[PDB]
Amino acid sequence: VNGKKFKNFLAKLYGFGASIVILGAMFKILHWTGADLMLIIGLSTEAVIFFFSAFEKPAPEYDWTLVYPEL
Amino acid sequence: VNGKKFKNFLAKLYGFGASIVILGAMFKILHWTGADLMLIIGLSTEAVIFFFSAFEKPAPEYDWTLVYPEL
Amino acid sequence: VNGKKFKNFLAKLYGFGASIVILGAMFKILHWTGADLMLIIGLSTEAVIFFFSAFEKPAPEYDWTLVYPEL
Amino acid sequence: DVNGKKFKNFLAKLYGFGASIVILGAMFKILHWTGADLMLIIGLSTEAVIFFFSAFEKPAPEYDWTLVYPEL
Amino acid sequence: VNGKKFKNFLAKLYGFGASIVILGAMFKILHWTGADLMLIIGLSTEAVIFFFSAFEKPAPEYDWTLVYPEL
Amino acid sequence: AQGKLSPRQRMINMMYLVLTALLALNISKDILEALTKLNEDLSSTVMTVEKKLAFIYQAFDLAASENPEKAGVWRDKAYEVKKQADELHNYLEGIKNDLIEITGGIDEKTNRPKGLDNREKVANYLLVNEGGKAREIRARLEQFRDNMKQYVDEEAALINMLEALFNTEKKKVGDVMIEWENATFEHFPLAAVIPFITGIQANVRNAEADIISHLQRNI
Amino acid sequence: KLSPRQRMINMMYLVLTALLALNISKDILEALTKLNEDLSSTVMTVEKKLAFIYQAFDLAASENPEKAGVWRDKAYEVKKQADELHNYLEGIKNDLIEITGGIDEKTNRPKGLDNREKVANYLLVNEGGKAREIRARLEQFRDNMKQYVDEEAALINMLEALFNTEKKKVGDVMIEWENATFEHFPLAAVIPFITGIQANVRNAEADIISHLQRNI
Repeated sequence: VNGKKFKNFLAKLYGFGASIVILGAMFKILHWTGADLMLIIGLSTEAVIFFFSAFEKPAPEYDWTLVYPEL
Repeated sequence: VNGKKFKNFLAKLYGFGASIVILGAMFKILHWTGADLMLIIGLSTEAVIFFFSAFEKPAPEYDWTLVYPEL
Repeated sequence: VNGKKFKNFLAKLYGFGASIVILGAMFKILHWTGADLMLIIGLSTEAVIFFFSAFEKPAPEYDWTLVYPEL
Repeated sequence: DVNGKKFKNFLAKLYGFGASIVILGAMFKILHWTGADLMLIIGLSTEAVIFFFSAFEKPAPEYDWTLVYPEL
Repeated sequence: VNGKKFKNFLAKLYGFGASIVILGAMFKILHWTGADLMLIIGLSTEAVIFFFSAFEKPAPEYDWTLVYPEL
Repeated sequence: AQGKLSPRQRMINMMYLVLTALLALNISKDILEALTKLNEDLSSTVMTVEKKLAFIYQAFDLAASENPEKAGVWRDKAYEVKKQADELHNYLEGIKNDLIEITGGIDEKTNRPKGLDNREKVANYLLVNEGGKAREIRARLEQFRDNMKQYVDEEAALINMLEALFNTEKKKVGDVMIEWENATFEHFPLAAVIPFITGIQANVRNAEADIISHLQRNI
Repeated sequence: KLSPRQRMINMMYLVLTALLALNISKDILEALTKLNEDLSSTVMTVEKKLAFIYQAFDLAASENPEKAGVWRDKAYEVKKQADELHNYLEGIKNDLIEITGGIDEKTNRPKGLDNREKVANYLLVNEGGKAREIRARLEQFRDNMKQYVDEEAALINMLEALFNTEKKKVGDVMIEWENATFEHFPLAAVIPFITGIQANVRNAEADIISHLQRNI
């Protein structure tokens, strides 16, 4: 489902996902031990977000001219 | 045509392709066997997606000062 | 000029530059024959896009409190 | 803890300072200056903390204007 | 002051500085004369611009339910 | 324009700009000079080893001259290993010359190759052309290592160093086991790939040197 | 709604992060270390091979010293000087590794490979810098080897080239030999330079003894 209980989880998952990519990018820059483990988890999360965003409903795209003429 | 049934489809194909790109980039970092195929398919798709995005009609960009003065 | 045919050209430039950047990344990550040339073309395209985005008019950023008390 | 006005007021300064260190850390890194990796640690770890706190931010209300404006 | 004209000028400066950054990176790859100076100028401009944004006021975040009930 | 950027979206755009600028990140100019000087040192020392080995081959020739019954077979074995070692060395030198030529050639002002920080046409010639030239290097190294073991009378030290110098197994590149071809040659500029091939040549020369030294004792 | 540029940025910053991770996945200092090990192995091979020429001199002059002993004495003097210089340079390498953190417990490599502060002060600052002593002993060795070659052949060009302590001009700017060899370098690059000097010493010893062998 893609209502509110999932979209709320899909919003937390994006915040945690982009943190792990950047931490993984920092560890890779510094050549620290677990650099590619964090890049795996961070990049996989961002690919999950991108996948599930294709099924989201398109934006309502409200029109205001028809109710506020010549805007 | 770049109306409704296309932009809605062209927005799903962006999410699916982007997911393949991120997974392909993860595989390239790890040097797995599927890295090259998913990057070719993923990135060539998105290259086509954004070529067709050059012809999208831009947002209406409403100006509310006409309706509401002193705004 | 910053009228209507600038925004149209700006949209074309954004979309085509996005595509050029995607192909440049695909050539770079796979070590293809024209990877260096594609990188140079992508960097030049991003430079032009950034230069032209400087002249883009920003959001109106309305203050609705002036109309509706504590909107 | 809470994410009202007392926190986002501090969070805004952390957005700008953390981005400045990343900008400079990349400039040091590209030019091979000695302080490159230390500024990248501070800037990127600050930015990682920023993203972590954006997970708990309450989403946009996403109003449905059709209720108050039929056919709009 | 962090009002209107300052924001517009600062966004124009951001665009021009980003263009200079990308041009400096391209010159650095190409081994041209002013690469290490263009990089410094552009990236220092970007860092200063982001430093100034640290004192910006946050978004108003209007609550439209307070004026249109059940929205 | 579009809607106002959220503070997180502005930071994403900042990262995009920074990571675009970091596409110009190479290794420092002084590390290029360090690698070039080290390559010159390797080449000179390997030439010294070759000049020393020529005398030992002449010693085999003279030893087989007087009594071609106790030294003929050993001279034949020494010249077989010599033929293989020079063939491998010439193959690796041809690869080095191809890499230098494909990235621009030699800077006649400096006599050092131009495109010394190329890293992209190098990673095309090696590993992406027809499967890449690095897998042919791999096959040649494995063939040399396996062939050399026949000339070693199950000597523990010689077998161990042959397996060590030509250890073509997966390497530990940051938490993962990369194939030998990619772990050795990928994401390196020409300034570092040429010293790697010269190091392979030095390994070949050292293995040939102490195999000849081993075969010389049997005389 | 997101603009087409913004969607591209959101999808591309992760790809640029991956490209950055690939850019820096290899430590170029570990490459210098491994190449230093290869150079050290080749120098060991060279000195093993020239250890046999000493046995050759011993056996040649142990049967008829009227013609070969005068050249053994002229040769073992080269051996002593070359070994002393090699031991000096090895001690300098050990000192550089020691003041930096020593040999790593697991990787069997110096702990600080990018510790160019202590390296720089040891080589160029402390007590005037150890590099001045390096060039002094290099010049002494070069002169002694010149006076141990009584032919004035192309070997003189070799000796002047390998041990060229003369000033080298970069951008029409004068810098000493000790500054054009050890300045702004990490420990991972200085050790290969000292090992290259050791290789030069071994090569000079080898091709001076070779010439000094075909006169017996």
